[PDB]
Amino acid sequence: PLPLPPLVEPDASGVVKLKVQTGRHSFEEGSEAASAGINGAYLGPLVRLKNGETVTLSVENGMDEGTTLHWHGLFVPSILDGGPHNVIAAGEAWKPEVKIQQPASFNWFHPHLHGNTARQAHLGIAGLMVVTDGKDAERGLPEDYGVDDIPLVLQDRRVIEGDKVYEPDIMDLMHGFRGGNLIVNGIVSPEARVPASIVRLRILNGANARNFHVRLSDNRPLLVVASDGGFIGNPEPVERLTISPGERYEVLVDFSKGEATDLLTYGDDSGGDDLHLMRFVVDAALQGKVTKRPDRLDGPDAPDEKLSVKRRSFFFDERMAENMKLMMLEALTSGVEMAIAGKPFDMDRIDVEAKLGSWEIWDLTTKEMPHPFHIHGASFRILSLNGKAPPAHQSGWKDTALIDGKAEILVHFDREAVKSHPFMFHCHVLEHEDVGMMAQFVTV
Ligand SMILES: [Cu+2]
Repeated sequence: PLPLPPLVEPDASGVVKLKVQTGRHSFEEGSEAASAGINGAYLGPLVRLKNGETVTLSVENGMDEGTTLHWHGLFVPSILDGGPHNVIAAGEAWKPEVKIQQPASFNWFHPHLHGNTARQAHLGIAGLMVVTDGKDAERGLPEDYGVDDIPLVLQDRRVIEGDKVYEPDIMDLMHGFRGGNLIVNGIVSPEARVPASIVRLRILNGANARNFHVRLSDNRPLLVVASDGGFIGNPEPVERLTISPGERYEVLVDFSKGEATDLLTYGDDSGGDDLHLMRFVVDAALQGKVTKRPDRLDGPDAPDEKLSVKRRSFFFDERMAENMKLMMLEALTSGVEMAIAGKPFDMDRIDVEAKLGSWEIWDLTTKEMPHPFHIHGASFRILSLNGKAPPAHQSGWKDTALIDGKAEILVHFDREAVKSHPFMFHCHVLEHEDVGMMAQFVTV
């Protein structure tokens, strides 16, 4: 059966308790591997927060090494977010108090470290974070958690038995770490039971590097209603949906005809054979609440490029000629280096000074492979992908986007970053970030 992240809401004191810890986890019957998680040995809860409330996010580090949590998609000033400038020491706690005021959205959280992100993420440390405004019923959206509103965290694994679970070699550092065992919510090939009705799937790619390109085995449409930053005004059906690390999409799927169906992904970025992710089976005993599809939601209007006060450009520089020379591991000591802002990430260097509340257009370019861009502490609208306006499903507010050739994005710097606590932007292939494909900004 598909495991469900436990639902956690603020307690009588306004607190959500999150304890990062090591353990062991079974991905498949009969085996177990070393792991780490939040409030358990792998993955974490789904924390549901109401727009307008104040919550204490009480994080305890129950490990023997430092960790952090980045509130990936949450709107906070940088002093309330986690990263390499404010590591939680082994055995210690961090209890930021957040006042939520942002669009309803499906967000998440996970470590964000200097040189160590890939390992801690792959071990399994992550959780989910929904911001709700209580209006989903009025939108016509399924909202019964675990029944017709189901989170799917897509990942991959090289190792499902044993203690040596994340052992990247030089090719993994250069190209990203991938494995052949696909998992959903921590299990190989789970099965979900669903009502014969419209079901909402809240899909996160939580892998180190792998891109998923998902369809159902009978090609039924995936009605995309939201991405990272919330709803789109004109939901779009797609037959196959690309999701890169760090991206989220909420989709509606109609199970009303009662037929079982498999979720599949292309096995690579070149249309390779589909691989099985999971199965959906319809349970006739359930009466599903939502039978009609929504056509219109409360999303943003078209982006306005005239708002931009500066144009920037960044190139995802894999430094292949220099790194292949090295080839002919631990990221920090490997010798491999990459860059997003000209030179590799440097903790003491500020790459960008952005005016607070301002808009900028950023040109993003790749060469050898695609890269998922993520910015902390800001939001963006995709203006173009390879010269073309984005499809509707990719047109709303986003914080993470797969760049493949050229993109142009419209960034809004709406949250404050002080010099002691810069925000960051980076590739979300965790190996690339760990070898330097990361940069830092402050607001001015
Ligand atoms: Cu990358």
